[PDB]
Amino acid sequence: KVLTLEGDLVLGGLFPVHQKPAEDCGPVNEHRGIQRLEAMLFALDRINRDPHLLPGVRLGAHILDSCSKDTHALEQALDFVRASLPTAITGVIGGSYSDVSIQVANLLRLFQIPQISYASTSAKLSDKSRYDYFARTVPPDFFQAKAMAEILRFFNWTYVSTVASEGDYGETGIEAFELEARARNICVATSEKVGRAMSRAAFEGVVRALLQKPSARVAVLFTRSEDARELLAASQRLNASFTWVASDGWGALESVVAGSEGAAEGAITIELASYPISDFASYFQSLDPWNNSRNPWFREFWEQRFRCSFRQRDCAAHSLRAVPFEQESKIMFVVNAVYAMAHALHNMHRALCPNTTRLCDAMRPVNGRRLYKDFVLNVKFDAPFRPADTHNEVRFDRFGDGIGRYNIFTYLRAGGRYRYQKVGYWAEGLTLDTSLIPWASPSAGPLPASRCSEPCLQNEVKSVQPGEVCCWLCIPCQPYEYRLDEFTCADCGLGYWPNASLT
Ligand SMILES: N[C@]1(C(=O)O)[C@@H]2[C@@H](C(=O)O)[C@@H]2[C@H](O)[C@H]1CSc1ccc(F)c(F)c1
Ligand SMILES: *[C@@H]1O[C@H](CO)[C@@H](O)[C@H](O)[C@H]1NC(C)=O
Repeated sequence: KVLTLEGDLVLGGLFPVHQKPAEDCGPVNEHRGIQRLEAMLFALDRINRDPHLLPGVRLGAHILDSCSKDTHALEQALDFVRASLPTAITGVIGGSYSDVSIQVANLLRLFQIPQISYASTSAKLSDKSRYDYFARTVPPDFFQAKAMAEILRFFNWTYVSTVASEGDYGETGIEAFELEARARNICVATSEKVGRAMSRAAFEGVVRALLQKPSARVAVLFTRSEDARELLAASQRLNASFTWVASDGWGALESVVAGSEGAAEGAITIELASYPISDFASYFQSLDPWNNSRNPWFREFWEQRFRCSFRQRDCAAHSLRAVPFEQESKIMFVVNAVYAMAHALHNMHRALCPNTTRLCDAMRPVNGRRLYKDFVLNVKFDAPFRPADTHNEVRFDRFGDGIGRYNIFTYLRAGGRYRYQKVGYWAEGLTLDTSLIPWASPSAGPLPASRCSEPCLQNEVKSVQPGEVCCWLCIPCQPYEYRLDEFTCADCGLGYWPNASLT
């Protein structure tokens, strides 16, 4: 099964239609697969009826299933390229998973095929020596580490402990954080990692490790949802008071804060900022297995979601209408990637084919290099189906990374039941309404400020510790010594004595 829609230019598409033994393909991914695949189809449908976006050129599709596996994505992604090894794939919209996009980016570069991922967030994909044909509507997770460092440097939380989940996400994220911390003069009290299958009592060890240096109340979490939950419970179980500053791993999930509400309180969490797209909800909820023949996996998905069968007769009776619709996090990015391609091709067409709306000879075939370098990257448009309020834009930096805009959430105790409130955002600079954070807003006691050392006295000079540069002991100058610097005393002589003001 492969999805093929006839068009003048054809877009390839990659979605993890199935989850990952001899089986590359398991259950239907009803949200990251079916919902996002249907969103690309939805976008094409609209582009194809839009008179300002390629009126003459009809966009086709050749959609493939990655099966949430790089190797299965590559076998499939061969379809895209054999069209040059007689209509070709003009550009690929896809890779949900980063490993999936890296695999497909390594193949498409050899055929100058532009590619826009709508979910691959690996910092690795920003390397244009490797991925020169790759852009993404979603920004790398290394941007949320920059924002985290900006939060601590604002609250002046200089001595902080850091926790990272074992993987590409945890390791690369925390590394970018430490780098942004060092340039903002923030010291890592204790670096910590959290492996895959760590036991209930194992995660409790990590809490005692962070408490070994108890002067740092701020814990910077760059963990996966699974770890951020198990660590929060091992913090509550041992009853540990921590000022969490977490990544979108934790995000604004009611799932992460389970039973450990009081322990999670005051936590600052970052979460990639999206909105539900208009019209897709009713597009999707109106899909039925009889009329949606074009999507080969729709009948497969139907039987899954409603737990019915074609032979069992009671299958058509259901509708995606009866079940309340929850629009997948990255739907917005899918549709922006499809429009970023539709626009790039449109602008290229406006430049190469000025005497016709028809696809001219200068674009038969499309030079993918000219398409990626001169049109995909230079795209700048008002995001399609954006909320009526917003003036949300679609553009890419030099490396094709999405323009990184995130939401900041604090954990609150509503008068009782515990919730998350958006306190600020990170556009290209941190912004946050401090009156919306409870441990700041009423000036109810001093800030939770985490520092290893408090400042030295008048008669004291701060002697720094050979290790960490943010730590010092308060050593006093001899009575025959005055305070020259703030880390150095000096002899007054032989007959001379220091001034009552350490001068
Ligand atoms: N951005 C992804 C990528 O593959 O780069 C892509 C997502 C998608 O298509 O929804 C898949 C993965 O979930 C994610 C891994 S990064 C990641 C971010 C937040 C976490 F909490 C976590 F644990 C890992
Ligand atoms: C952080 O430190 C600066 C410089 O001492 C100070 O002006 C600022 O008010 C501090 N911010 C907070 C919120 O503590």
